[PDB]
Amino acid sequence: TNGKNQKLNKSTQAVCFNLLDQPDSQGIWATKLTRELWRRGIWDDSRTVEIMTQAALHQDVKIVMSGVMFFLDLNFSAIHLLRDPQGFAEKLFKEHLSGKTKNKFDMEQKISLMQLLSRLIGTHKLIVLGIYTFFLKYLTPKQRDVTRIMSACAQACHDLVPPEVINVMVRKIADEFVSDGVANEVAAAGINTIREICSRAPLAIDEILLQDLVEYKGSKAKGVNMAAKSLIALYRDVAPEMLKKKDRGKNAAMEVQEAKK
Amino acid sequence: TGKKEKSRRIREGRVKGENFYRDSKRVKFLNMYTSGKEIRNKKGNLIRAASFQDSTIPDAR
Amino acid sequence: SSQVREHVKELLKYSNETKKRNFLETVELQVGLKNYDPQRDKRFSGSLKLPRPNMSICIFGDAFDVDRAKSCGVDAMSVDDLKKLNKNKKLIKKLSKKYNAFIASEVLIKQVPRLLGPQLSKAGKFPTPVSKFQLKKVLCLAVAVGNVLVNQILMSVNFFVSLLSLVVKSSMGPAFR
RNA sequence: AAGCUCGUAUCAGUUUUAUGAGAUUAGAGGUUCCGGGGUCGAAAUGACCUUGACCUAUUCU
RNA sequence: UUGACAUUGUGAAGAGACAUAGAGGGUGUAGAAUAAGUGGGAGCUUCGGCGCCAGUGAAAUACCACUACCUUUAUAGUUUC
RNA sequence: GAAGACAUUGUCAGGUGGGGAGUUUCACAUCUGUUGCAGAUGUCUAAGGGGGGCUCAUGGAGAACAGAAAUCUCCAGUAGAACAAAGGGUAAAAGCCCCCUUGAUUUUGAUUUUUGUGAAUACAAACCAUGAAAGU
Repeated sequence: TNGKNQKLNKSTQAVCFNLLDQPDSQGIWATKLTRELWRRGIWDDSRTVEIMTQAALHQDVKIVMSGVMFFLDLNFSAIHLLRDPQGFAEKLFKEHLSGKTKNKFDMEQKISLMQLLSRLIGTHKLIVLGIYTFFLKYLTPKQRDVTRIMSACAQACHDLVPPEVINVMVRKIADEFVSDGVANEVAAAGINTIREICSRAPLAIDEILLQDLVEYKGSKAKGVNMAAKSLIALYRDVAPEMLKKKDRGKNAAMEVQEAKK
Repeated sequence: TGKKEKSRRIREGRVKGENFYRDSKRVKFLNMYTSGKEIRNKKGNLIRAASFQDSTIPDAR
Repeated sequence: SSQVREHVKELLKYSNETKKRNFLETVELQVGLKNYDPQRDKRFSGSLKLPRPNMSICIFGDAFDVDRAKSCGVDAMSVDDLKKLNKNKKLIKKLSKKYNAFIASEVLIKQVPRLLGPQLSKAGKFPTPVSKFQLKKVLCLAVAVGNVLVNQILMSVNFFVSLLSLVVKSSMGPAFR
């Protein structure tokens, strides 16, 4: 209350560390407690975020989840007290999802791991390049709760990554969501999750498919029209030469006419 | 001052008869025992018919 | 103002009091002001600048660029002067840490993250195409402005307040507020 | 009700004349790589086993 | 019912704070070691102990500046209890 | 005897006080809660001008891989197409493509919708775009 009893906090963080070592489940009482104290603002310190990092890097599922939900809660200020976020994300993606393919986590937990990885990556300009092929298995409309997965796909995109590994993603989505015969919600979800990719990685889809997607402006369904207008207004301010003359809306065209001579 | 509905609503977080007792939902239930009644003017003629006595022939398609 | 001139004059005289440590003392400006909280993302970034960093740059390039910049007095590299380096993290980190900055051709800023990916992006010296003062987490911010030119100090100060005590310093000299 | 500009001819509960205005795949099989059971597997993205959902050919407009 | 003022005078001893002047500090792991952090860089040298070049580490140590926190030393006075 | 600068007493200021008084009775849709909700994010809230060229939807016949749908050629086709889902209007266009521009510009008054504006409407002077031009 008055002043932070460092002699006490530093002592009762050591027991959390020495609980998380015991690999059965006993770090539950460290994670559940450190989350409470962070929420009450009593343990705002660099020493504590390491505990939840180690929990996220643990083998027990209910401890890993406590760590992941701590670092989630859009993320919290604890990211700004990490020691190496890039190596953290690399170790997570290597241990849990891809490395051994132990298949311990269910889909509801895999999605929460994906959310954390993508939201760290987009925020801190990280580079892993395995993410973008791991998503492709799950990017199918016949898959369980894909609107969460594709909303994290965009969150791992940058201005500073090779756009080919995102081109393959966009061409998977385009092949499987805005193809022939697909439904209105499916096509609208595809276009909406592509334009919010291109808002971070603009040169990740080329003009030839950009035009194929702005085809769907006057689509009579009111989902695909609202979606295509967003892509058009996105590339009207960024790369309006990829768009055709029909779409450059009275100022992009005037800016191009003066700057083309 | 602490015993005021204003202060109660402030410290906690509309219908006639909401107190420390008897929230919204409860007042409506307890009004059922009374106001299945028939409204009239001063000379005497129906303004608002009683509940479940509207007396209008609908379009039954 | 010319209250900068009296400061810089006997800084240049301190130039000739403890003369030489057999190098050249660069000039620096340290910014101190209050009223902002960087733990919230109040971020700033601006690169509208022009020095003498004992220029040590490493350009990656092609045949068209390596024999362009063999002149110039510059360290240069092939693409497979980089391809045959990924096997050793501390090796690819030592070159990371060697040079003050990095540049590369317009072709190789698609391939450089596959090779020098984790490094060279958090370090804040990622290359830039050819043919900074980031408010990351702290209130403290120092920038190297020049060498042993009073104009440059004000030139940078107006830009910093443009973006938003002031101190000027040399390698071992004192502080002048 | 009290009046005041003046006493034209304009008016009219009327007429005349012209003229406009959804559910069905049983029958075949492929997948779920998040649902995995089965003899087996130090070890295995298997022989096959079913729950399935999936892509299908049907019917009305 | 609890607080302030007044009635309300004569004495004493203690604790806390304003306000200045100071003084020092940092173990998750690895690393010689207990790394706030940031920025300049490869000696002022009593020693050339050393700083650079050498690991290990997100971050590298001399030398000199910046501006964050933490803990303590003294009472011109200031007051409160 | 006790007690003592406290209690008390006086004035202010918070709290309690039905004991008592007076009185009333614009949008599809991933992201947090109540139940299948009101709320929070982000996401739509929209290219007009004047010149030229050309006809659309659909069907039939026909061509290696090529099939009901990939590209090509011919015939029919008053609109069955498109123009922000059974409706009016539009076919050398009011539609698609192409060329040039950005009159979606200022000043002076007039009319309808409407006393308040805005909206649309025509009207003249200038700067302008367009086409060879009429003219817009």
